[PDB]
Amino acid sequence: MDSIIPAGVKLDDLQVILAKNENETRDKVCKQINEARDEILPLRLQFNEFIQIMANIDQEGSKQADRMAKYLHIRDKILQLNDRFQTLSSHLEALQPLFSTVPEYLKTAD
Amino acid sequence: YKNKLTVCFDDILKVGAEMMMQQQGFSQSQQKLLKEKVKLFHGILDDLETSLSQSSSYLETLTAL
Amino acid sequence: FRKEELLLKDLEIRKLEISSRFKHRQEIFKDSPMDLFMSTLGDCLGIKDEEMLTSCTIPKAVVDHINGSGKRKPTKAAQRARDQDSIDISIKDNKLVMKSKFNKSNRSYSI
Amino acid sequence: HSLIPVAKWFVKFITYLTQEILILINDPTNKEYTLVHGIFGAKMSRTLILSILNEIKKVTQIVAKFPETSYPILNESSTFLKLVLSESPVDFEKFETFLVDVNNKFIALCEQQPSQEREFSLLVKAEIPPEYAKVGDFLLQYANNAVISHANAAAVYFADTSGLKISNSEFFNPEIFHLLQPLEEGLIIDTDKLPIKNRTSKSFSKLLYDDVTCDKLSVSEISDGKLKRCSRCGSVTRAGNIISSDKTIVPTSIQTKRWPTMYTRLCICSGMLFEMDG
Amino acid sequence: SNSQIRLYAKFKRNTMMIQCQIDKLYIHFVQEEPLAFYLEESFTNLGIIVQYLTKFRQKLMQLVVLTDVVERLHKNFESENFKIIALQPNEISFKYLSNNDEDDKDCTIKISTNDDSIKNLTVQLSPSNPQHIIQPFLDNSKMDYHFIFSYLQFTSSLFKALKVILNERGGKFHESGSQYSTMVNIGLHNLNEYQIVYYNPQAGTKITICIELKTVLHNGRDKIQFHIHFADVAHITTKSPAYPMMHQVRNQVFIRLGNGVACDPSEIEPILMEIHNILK
Repeated sequence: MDSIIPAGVKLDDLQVILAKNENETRDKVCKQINEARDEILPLRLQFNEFIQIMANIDQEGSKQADRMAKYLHIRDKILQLNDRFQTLSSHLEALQPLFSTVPEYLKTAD
Repeated sequence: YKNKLTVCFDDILKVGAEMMMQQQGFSQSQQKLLKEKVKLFHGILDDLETSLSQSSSYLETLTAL
Repeated sequence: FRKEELLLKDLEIRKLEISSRFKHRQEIFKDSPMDLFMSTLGDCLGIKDEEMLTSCTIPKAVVDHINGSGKRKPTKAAQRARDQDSIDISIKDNKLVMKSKFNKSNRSYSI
Repeated sequence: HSLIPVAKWFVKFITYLTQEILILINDPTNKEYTLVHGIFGAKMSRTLILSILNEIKKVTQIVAKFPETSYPILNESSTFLKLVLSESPVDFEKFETFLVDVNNKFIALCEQQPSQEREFSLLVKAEIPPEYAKVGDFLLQYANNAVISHANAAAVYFADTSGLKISNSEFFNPEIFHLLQPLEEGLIIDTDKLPIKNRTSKSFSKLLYDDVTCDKLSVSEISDGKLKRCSRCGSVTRAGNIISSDKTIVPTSIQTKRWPTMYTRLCICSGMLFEMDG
Repeated sequence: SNSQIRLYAKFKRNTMMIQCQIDKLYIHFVQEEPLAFYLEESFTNLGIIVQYLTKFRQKLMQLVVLTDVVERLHKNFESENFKIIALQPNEISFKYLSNNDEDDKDCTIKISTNDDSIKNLTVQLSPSNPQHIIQPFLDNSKMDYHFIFSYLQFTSSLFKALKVILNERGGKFHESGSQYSTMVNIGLHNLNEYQIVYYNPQAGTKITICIELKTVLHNGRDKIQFHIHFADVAHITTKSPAYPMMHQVRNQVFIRLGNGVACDPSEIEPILMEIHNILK
């Protein structure tokens, strides 16, 4: 959403900006990386759950409406999967300006 | 990495597309393709997590310095 | 022994119908892997197309052209093409219709 | 169609011997795995499998030369026969040359030194005499580079070849698979001395797999009481009876006399077959 | 006069759990007969007997289920490092590894008791214990507690070996300028496998070692053994700069069938160090 780090600005100017303002942006980026780290694991857990559901499709099924309910559930599951993919894309593009300084620093240090 | 996560979940359905096509037993080639797809998805997730951790650590060390 | 003959004829008709079905399906919903997956899986279950729900909306140009009842008349060549195909295909209100031409009963497609 | 369950055990058998090749290389001093030596040493078995591979090629060539055209739906059995051969984890052509080379090497050794006990040893003893200890080393070294080079080493080691019904321990139930009376009392045992749960022929053996067509036994075929047991080797088979419709190509009430009718009265081991008591 | 209720009871057998500290129940064992003990309460008006009886019944069901769990563990954890440190009504603090610290609990089991049995046995592992990386998978999976104990006893030696491996890199400043470019971290897929990958950002190379639980047929019986091997992606040609060490490992190691190494857990910890000897 908010673009704390302007696009096209040099690394040293960003260092000067970061040195002040009492690290509100440091707190924000720390929270963002923390929630990314705490989001990484549940995605794996639910993906394994989806694999288990797919593998066990030939069990606990006796009524046609049971198939309606189960497959509506799985379609909803991949629905929040695509929603979570969009959310993590937003999270990474929010940190994209911050990560943009790393290639410049590496190439200057080369 | 942004495209890899999109295609991997698109490919796991693409890999299955021929699996249910014959359904529409199981071939060993399709089963091993699914196995390698899921294991590479897990591996790239782990690699992205490690890259995020390294980038974060670089963030604190540069901010401190 | 007409019973086995009609069973095998129905099986051949079913396999050619399924062939036309997936060759048409892979192109009508090529843009949505979700829609193709759920449609083919529901038809594996045996769900009528009038009950399942679609996340995306198809363009109306293909709907107008497949029937031709609009301002543009259907082509006679298109008429011959739809005659030679084994499945009558048409879309009504963003949803297509699929009906067996030989067996009018509830043909279960479940495995 | 009925040959397909047999072919599954046919492929499952050749994998067991190939699996033992990898195990024996690491530890050649293990005496508990000396069965692998005798199987390859048998002279007619190498020719017998080659004949089986020959007719398999002939059958596939004939089927390819003369396929079914009137009814495409009936081609599944013919097509599946081609698929199961190609989809086998080990190529038959590579395995065909394996046994052929063994025959030639085992014939020149006879001319090198005349001996007739080695023919008995390779067929019955399943061992190599100590005077021919150098011959045993050849089997370990040559088998690794011949056929395994064209197959998946990791897959064959972890492949599920269990349930082959080769050992006697997996024929009879573990409750009775032991000596019950001292040798002084004799070898024949009256039924009254058997355990209460082990006093019927149903509890004597594992009633899970078939022995003639090599097919899994469903609950319906177990409970109908139309299956037979061999009084000699303990084998259990439902041969000589009409098969259920679910085992046919298409579910139907038509009765067809299948090949299991050859073993109605005589078992595979020349023993007598009798109706299993319920 | 003392306005107290004591419910004395006695064990039918010399159960070794009496030696463990059960003070964090507030139960008192008798000095003159070590199999006897009492539960304790204090009261006002006395007539509301149900409160004391139901609290005693709850503490007694808790003790019975705890004794059953301890007996099952003794049946399943027959090892010389098995010991109970602290006994609590709501948590279990026992040591089964070779950790030298006396008060450090290698495994923590929280007790959630119901009217008839424990509702859930959540396994918690100390941060010092190298097993803590499997905590989320144990938490999110409702597997049999006996199966969890079997897995822990089967993989304890692997945990000790990986603890040694990680402590080799985790050592503090040894006054040596050997800033190794290889860092050792644990990759995790599920409970069936544990993966170790060596990160080298300076050389831009990867060293993946996967350890899966694969079943193999042995003498007509299927057994589970640790499948320590290089992945199928590791079709590394001779042209890789880091290829020398993979090639050395392959030559000096590759039960070996060329790629995989199945090993007995009683012998994984020396052989892994033999692999790690080349690594270190």
